[PDB]
Amino acid sequence: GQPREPQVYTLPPSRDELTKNQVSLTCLVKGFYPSDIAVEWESNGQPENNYKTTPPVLDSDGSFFLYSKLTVDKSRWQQGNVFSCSVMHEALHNHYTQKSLSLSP
Amino acid sequence: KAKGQPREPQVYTLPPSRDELTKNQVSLTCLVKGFYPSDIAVEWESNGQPENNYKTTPPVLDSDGSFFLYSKLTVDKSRWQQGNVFSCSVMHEALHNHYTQKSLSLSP
Repeated sequence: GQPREPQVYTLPPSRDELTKNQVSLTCLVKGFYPSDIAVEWESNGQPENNYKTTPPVLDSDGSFFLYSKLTVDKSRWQQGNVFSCSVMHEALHNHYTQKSLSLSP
Repeated sequence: KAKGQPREPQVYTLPPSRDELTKNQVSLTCLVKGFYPSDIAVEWESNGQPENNYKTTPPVLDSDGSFFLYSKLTVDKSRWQQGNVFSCSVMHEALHNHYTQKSLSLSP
């Protein structure tokens, strides 16, 4: 079992969820091995409060994946705040990698 | 905010991240959240027939006492780019007919 680096992808809220007062921001972390991993969410250099992460799940190729869900007030999403998903894993070159997510360009 | 009562799942489909379009296969995501109790089944289908390459996470207890999970369907990028419609089906006791289905496809 060779170590494999996680691939990190951020997903904005579904348009159907945009009708609610709170929305979900998703971080997909896939293709990693071994399963030991840490995931955090932040915004404006401060960690977020309301997020949960699934346990790692074995994928069809023998690597693992997981999802982390951050819940925020829709107003914070629409005001263009940038949210970031940070991942720590032994296979990453610097043991750390981050991806951002925002409504703004 | 009383916990412990049956709650209907909310089912949301999410397309691949733009960054994943650099790969030969992409991930189609189904977020199922706000449900209670935790017993639930999820399946993906297209062209009516079931899909092969998908995996679902176990349910996770959320901050409000309900559960959520994600299901990931992996498809060749070309199938996604051609506009094929994929559907996430969910079975749970709190849903009308104990079932709901939500589609996902590339907007033209």
